[PDB]
Amino acid sequence: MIARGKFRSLTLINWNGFFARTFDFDELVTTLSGGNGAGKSTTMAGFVTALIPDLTLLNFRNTTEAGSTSSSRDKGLYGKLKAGVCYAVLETVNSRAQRIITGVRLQQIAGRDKKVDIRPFSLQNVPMTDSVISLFTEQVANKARVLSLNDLKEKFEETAVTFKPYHSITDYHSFMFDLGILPKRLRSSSDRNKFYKLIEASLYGGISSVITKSLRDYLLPENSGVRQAFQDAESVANILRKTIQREQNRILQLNQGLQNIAFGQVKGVRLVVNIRDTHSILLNALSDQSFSEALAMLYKRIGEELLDYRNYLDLEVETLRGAYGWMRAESSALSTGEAIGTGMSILLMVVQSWEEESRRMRAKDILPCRLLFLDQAARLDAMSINTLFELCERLDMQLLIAAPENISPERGTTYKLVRKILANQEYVHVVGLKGFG
Amino acid sequence: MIARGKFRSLTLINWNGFFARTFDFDELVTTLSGGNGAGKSTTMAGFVTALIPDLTLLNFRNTTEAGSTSSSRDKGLYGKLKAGVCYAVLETVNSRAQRIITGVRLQQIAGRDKKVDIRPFSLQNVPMTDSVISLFTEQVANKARVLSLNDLKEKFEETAVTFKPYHSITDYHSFMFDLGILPKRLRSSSDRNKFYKLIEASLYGGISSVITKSLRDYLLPENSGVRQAFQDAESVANILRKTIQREQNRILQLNQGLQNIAFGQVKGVRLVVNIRDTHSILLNALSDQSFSEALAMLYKRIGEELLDYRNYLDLEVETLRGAYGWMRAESSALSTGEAIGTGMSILLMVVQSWEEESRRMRAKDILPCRLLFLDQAARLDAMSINTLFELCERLDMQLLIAAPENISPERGTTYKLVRKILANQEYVHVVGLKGFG
Amino acid sequence: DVQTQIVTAIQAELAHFRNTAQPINLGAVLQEQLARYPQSRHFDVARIIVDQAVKLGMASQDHQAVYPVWQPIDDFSAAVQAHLIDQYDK
Amino acid sequence: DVQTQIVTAIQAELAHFRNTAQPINLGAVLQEQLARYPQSRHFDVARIIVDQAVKLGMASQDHQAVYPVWQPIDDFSAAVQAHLIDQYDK
Ligand SMILES: Nc1ncnc2c1ncn2[C@@H]1O[C@H](COP(=O)(O)OP(=O)(O)OP(O)(O)=S)[C@@H](O)[C@H]1O
Ligand SMILES: Nc1ncnc2c1ncn2[C@@H]1O[C@H](COP(=O)(O)OP(=O)(O)OP(O)(O)=S)[C@@H](O)[C@H]1O
Ligand SMILES: [Mg+2]
Ligand SMILES: [Mg+2]
Repeated sequence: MIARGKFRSLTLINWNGFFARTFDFDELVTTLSGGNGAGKSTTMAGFVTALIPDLTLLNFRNTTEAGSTSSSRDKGLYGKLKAGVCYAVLETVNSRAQRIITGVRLQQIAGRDKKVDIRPFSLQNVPMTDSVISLFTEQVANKARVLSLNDLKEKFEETAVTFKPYHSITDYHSFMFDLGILPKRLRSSSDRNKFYKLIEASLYGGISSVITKSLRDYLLPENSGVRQAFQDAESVANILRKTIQREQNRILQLNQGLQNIAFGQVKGVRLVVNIRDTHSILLNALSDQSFSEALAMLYKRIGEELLDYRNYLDLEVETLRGAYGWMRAESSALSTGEAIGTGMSILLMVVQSWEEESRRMRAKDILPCRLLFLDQAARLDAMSINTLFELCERLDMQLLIAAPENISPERGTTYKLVRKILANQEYVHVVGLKGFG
Repeated sequence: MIARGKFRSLTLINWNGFFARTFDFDELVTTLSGGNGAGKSTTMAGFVTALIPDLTLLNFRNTTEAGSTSSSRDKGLYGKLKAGVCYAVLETVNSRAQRIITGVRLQQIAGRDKKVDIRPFSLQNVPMTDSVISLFTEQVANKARVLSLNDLKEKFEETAVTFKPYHSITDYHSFMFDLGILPKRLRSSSDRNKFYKLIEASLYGGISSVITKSLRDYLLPENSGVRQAFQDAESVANILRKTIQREQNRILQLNQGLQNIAFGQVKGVRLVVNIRDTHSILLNALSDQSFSEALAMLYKRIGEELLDYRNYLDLEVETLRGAYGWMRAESSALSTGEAIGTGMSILLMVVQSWEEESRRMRAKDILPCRLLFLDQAARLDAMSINTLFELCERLDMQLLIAAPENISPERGTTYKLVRKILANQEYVHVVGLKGFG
Repeated sequence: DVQTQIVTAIQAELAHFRNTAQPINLGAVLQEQLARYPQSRHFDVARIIVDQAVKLGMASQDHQAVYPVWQPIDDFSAAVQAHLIDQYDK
Repeated sequence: DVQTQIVTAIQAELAHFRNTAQPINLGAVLQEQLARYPQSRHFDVARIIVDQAVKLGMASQDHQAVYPVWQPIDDFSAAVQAHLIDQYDK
């Protein structure tokens, strides 16, 4: 019984209203309570930021503005930071009980504009006792000091600890992928786009349109062999099908862990596998009727893109209301609660899908971490909130939910934020609780 | 002490999951409780629908998708309706205690597509005793029946009651404007756009970008005389200023009822009146240095659009955080709670602004109704929710808030919705409460 | 207050009507109930009796296009706009 | 349960420390408090004592870049990760 990787803590350093702060994530559900403006989102913010230090994607619109295509407006992180050196560190414990530490050094550039400077890094082999805060801060003249990257280097040069500041984000992820934290391999900005896009869709909650539009990009895996075992008549048509079915069978399983759902009037969510009517005929020709060039003609009659099976399929999400049975998931026709509980579900399939698609390129004693968000949870009714919890328990997943409310769940850890004022500065007073239940 | 006009009830007939239903609005705050998918929004939906039966604007995106520019996707009302004849009726009691009734007859067109048919109408002089439901429904063979418009006509032909089915929406509003319900005169689709746009911005909550962008369209009144008393040297420049100031003074007052605010870390919201730097010089020329043609040159040196003072001003909203004092309102930099509590505030100014700009074209014993929404109220913390309530009490305003929560306020009327299933159809079981406190 | 004790205690009083044939007249029921507790938690108690009553079935004449009338209680301003819970559902 | 009685009763016990110079050690305080009530509403009670304690001031060493350690209570799994509430604010 392999132990799965979990996220253990989030520490923001010098973050606005948070000088040095650690948030211990529960083994299952962690809730941030507090009032409007408390700082619960800038927490979930920093988290993301470290998880994906890409200033090209990182964009925190206000929730009141979700489906916004706005690409000009302010990205919104610069302001959650304080002047000077700032940190965002994540602490993960491997399937091999390996305490790994991956963060970013956030620094607002020379107070001219509102642009931020980021630099990914990693710490390795830190003792399970030493606090994550202690690593990034000193004590100079009885005053606390945030040391910089070059100062960390020194500090850990003649040590077992291994500080590796990455030059390319590409390597930062390539790292988290090996020590088994990420479920996927973010080899490119095309791969990053999707990763973030998904995260974005769980923070804000609901049915992602970008994901729906191109569902067979977040689901259908690229079988590294249908091309290889090819380049090296109907044989193709058969293998294409003996592949489409194999996948269908695969999805057909995910679809099972979402039949007894409960969000609003939605009692279930499927992934319907439809075959494009066009390629539907092509597959008929190669059966009952230079090669890439061949298909090229057949397609026309009625290139290597017809060798990629995912280009034949056509996914489509569906919801189960006690009325018209299985209808295609549609925002316009769903309440906010079901809207959230539907997308959150799609999301689960994408994660399960990615993670399994990676068992190859990964060790065999490593199962990535899995954590999803839920900002403005009050939107869900207790009945719906239970379906999320029980679903996450089953898929063995970590949750971090923001309750604009001051009544959290009793399952898991609860952090209470209260933004106060001292020395005329923003100072968030945090207090966690856990164990009750 | 003039009594102000209030909305007394909303009745949906044949609406999905609501065959015949009346919602009594409180004199101040009315809360719809229920779980995800309960039907609280389709209620607020129908309301809007009747308030503005324009299928060109009416568009109910899911809240999870707010800042969406999507103009193609499904408008979302068709599905809240049932087959056949449907109604949406509003009951208002005048400043002259006149019970007026304005609604719309919603009817999904010949089940081919997803298009809806609407027809505005009004009933007048109905006795304060007769139920609003009874007017639109019969009893045929011990079975209830929804009569149609032509059937209502008959029914009220040889009666004092006055049923007037409007052909042009333009007249429908022209009516509500006279009997004093609307705060403005919706003479054109340009006027409608804005009205709806505002309503849209309170249902979804937060800072409207469309409104902000062109704030001096929802605030600066068109003084019907600066042109008239003109067409009939520095005299202009003086009157322009003796007008800009007059308005500034006007706004300067609204700005006062929002200094002791409390939304998140926002303690106040102003309307800052800035003068465009360009026209700023032009006003200097006409002072210390065929007519429309004249200014035309002056502008160039450094048409009748320079006679409209609102074209000189340049509004800009500001929020007061205990940190940088007065900063320009910006989503990116505000939490969701303050985001909502800020826009809601701007909104109040627009309403006050419109209503007063209409005292002329209106009687002198008529003060329009004033009601604002708040969907997904749980977003606000109790502290913030109090600032809304106390603000509305002061401006003497009606509120209708949707609580995805099952804990409403104790101030006002509370309607509890519970969507059940009978004869395999959607049936919402409503139960109101009030008086406790 | 929202004690699980009371809630169960309440389902007992309400389920009573479920037993017989006596539908639920939240107006009469609330009127009697709230008289047992001080205005301390009238709103809270009322709310419970309203959600509980709603579980044990629905109202017939609700689907008759017949408007329900606000039935006051107390020697004050309390009202309940609800039909009679006819048809119970097991 | 969330009785206004208790809450006031609580502010009394906590305000006690506000009086003297004795900062608030939510761990010690919770440990003693929760022992008075049955696990009936430990979570509810705890929460109150946490929000109340937070009103009466803040923690000094909180701004020292010193990580707070989860201090368990009960002969079970209860923990409180909070510093000592040093500096009170009138
Ligand atoms: N880019 C920014 N620049 C300056 N201040 C910011 C910025 N982003 C957020 N804030 C401030 O931080 C506070 C909001 O913190 P958040 O973490 O969004 O709070 P919140 O607790 O999530 O509040 P909700 O969502 O309204 S319940 C506000 O009071 C803002 O003044
Ligand atoms: N255009 C539509 N077509 C079909 N069903 C719809 C449509 N719009 C809404 N619904 C249904 O009505 C229910 C939602 O009703 P709403 O009035 O949005 O509920 P709600 O109580 O506001 O729920 P929240 O916002 O999630 S708390 C859902 O369960 C949908 O199945
Ligand atoms: Mg809704
Ligand atoms: Mg926020």
